Amino acid sequence: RQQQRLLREQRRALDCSNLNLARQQYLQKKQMNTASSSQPTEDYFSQFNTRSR
Amino acid sequence: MREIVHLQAGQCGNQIGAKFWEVISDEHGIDPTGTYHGDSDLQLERINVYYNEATGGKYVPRAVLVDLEPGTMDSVRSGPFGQIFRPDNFVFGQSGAGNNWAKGHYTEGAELVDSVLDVVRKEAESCDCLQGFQLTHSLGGGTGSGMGTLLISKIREEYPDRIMNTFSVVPSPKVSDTVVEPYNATLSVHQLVENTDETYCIDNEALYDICFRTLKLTTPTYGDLNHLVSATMSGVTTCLRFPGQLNADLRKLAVNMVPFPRLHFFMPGFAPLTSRGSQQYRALTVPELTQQMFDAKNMMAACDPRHGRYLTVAAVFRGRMSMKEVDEQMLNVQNKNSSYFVEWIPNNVKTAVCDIPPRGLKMSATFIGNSTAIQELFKRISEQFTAMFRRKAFLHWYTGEGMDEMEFTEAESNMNDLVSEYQQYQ
Repeated sequence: RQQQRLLREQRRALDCSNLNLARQQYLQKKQMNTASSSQPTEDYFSQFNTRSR
Repeated sequence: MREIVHLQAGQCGNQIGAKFWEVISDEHGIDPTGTYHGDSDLQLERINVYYNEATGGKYVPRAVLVDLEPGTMDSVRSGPFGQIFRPDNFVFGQSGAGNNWAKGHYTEGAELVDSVLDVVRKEAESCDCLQGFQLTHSLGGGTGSGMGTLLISKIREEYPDRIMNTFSVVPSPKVSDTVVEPYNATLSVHQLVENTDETYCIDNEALYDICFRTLKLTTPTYGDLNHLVSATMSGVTTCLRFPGQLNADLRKLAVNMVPFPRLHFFMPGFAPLTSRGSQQYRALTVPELTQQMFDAKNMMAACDPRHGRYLTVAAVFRGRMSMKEVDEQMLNVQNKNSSYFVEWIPNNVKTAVCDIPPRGLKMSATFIGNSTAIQELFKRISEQFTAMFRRKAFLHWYTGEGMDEMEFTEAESNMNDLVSEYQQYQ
């Protein structure tokens, strides 16, 4: 009976561990999603004004 | 250790070469006097591909500057970046070529080709493993097309196994500014076909067509066409200088592109071109580069690839991206339409990915397509060469330099075979 209680406790501890792992992975992908898609600054616009030929 | 020696000739050559070196220097953090003022460290890691070394942290480019008059060498030295070029690298005559092919090729250029060949042999013997050369010239001129095909014939007999790349500006007949332009262009394509490993065909009409339509510039100028050419001249060499997840140098892009040795005329295109007004309406992703990379209103040649069949296709990406979204869009464009893609090649598209994006953008791309629809550029030159030549229109300017009429005859039949070498795959 005590070994069955120990098995239940070990499963609960592992479940809390990957719960906290799930939270930090959610924050990791939430700052992953904002860093791919691109926007052009004024440095992309300023070169097409220069040059008069 | 994979150096590239840059050569350019003519007013068209030295006005693209002046703007190209403005783009590389910004991308490696070089000031207008030659001192490194960057912020990261990967800019300084492989600077020797394009730049030499001097005293006190001064990087002078490996570029050679050729003209037949001193009138366009002074607008190079009086620009913003004119003080970074080594003064010995300017090689210039005293009387011009006069929009004549033969003076560039026999009379005035033959006494000058042995002075440039001293300069390029000084710099090719200072590289540990020279990757190849480049040219940037004009076929509608006298020293770009006459002497520029005399260096190519003389370089390829001395360094024959390297890469000989060109960015030729072929003439356009809708916006044409020289009467004797069909004579220069016909006599040069006969010389490009056997002596270049690659050749990118650029038309000035198809560069005006982008600034009016895509970039919405109300005043396009030659200083703004030279930035479209220079942006795709550095997009093909971006994996020799920066690390990536799938590299591609110049030789790898020629293995997967030319199936037969005489079929090497490409058509460039640059992906994220955006106006000032329509800037905020676009979320630039991998799907929104491959819709503009492949569009027929984007090609830098005045020929439509909806009339032909893509033999092979390149794609060179920049920016930190995902290799699955890049790879599913190249498969997607092949499978929707199988009339425009040839059948004896089962996968036509070659992909490469770099990591360091250009200045001011966070993602970019480059298209290098090998189309059968480039034959409508040589046929349209050759209907105006033989409209003139049956009457012998302007021929006394050329035969009086020491030519023959057979040189016009042999360089007309040999270019009409390149039409009928492409004509058997469409």
